[PDB]
Amino acid sequence: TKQTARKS
Amino acid sequence: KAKAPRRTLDSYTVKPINKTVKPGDCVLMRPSDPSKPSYVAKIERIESDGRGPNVRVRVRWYYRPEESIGGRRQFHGSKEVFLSDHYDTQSADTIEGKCMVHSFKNYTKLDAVGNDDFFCRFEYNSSTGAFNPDRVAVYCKCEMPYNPDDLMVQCEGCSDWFHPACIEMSAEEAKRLDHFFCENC
Ligand SMILES: [Zn+2]
Ligand SMILES: [Zn+2]
Repeated sequence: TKQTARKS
Repeated sequence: KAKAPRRTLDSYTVKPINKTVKPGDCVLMRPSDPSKPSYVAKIERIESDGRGPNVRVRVRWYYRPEESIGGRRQFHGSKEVFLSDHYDTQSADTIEGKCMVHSFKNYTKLDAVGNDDFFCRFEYNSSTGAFNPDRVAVYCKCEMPYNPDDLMVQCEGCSDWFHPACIEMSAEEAKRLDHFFCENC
């Protein structure tokens, strides 16, 4: 699986 | 008073900004529409005008997909920008904060993405609307370029990657993934 998760 | 000479600065720090910037750094600059999102820029030069006095910053513009001629598209990342033909000079006090424009590759490798992190895979032309490169890699049956925001999954014969929604599959499907085979196989 491919993903870059954005959290801030 | 009388005025001091003009000087190109190694670095500049602003009390309102509270952060110190140098050439080569990427910054967010307030657009004249305050509600509007920040411009992303790369600092080519910082200079002080003795007359004001004030500090001027020579910036090369990073365009957002929605600022591009083509407009935003599906495969365009949220934090995606294009390095552009466009140069300008702005006030030093229009800078809200520093930011980072990563390589597409390095952005993909990022563990977590904050509002500071961006990526670039495209050079851009402001007048013509040309892109460099004119095309990149494509995936799935939609045969579209990759959006790092979205989730894809790999397989065997294809060993390609797929959006679940593109093939009936669940977002939830691939978590419980023993493994993947697709019809083309
Ligand atoms: Zn396959
Ligand atoms: Zn797809």
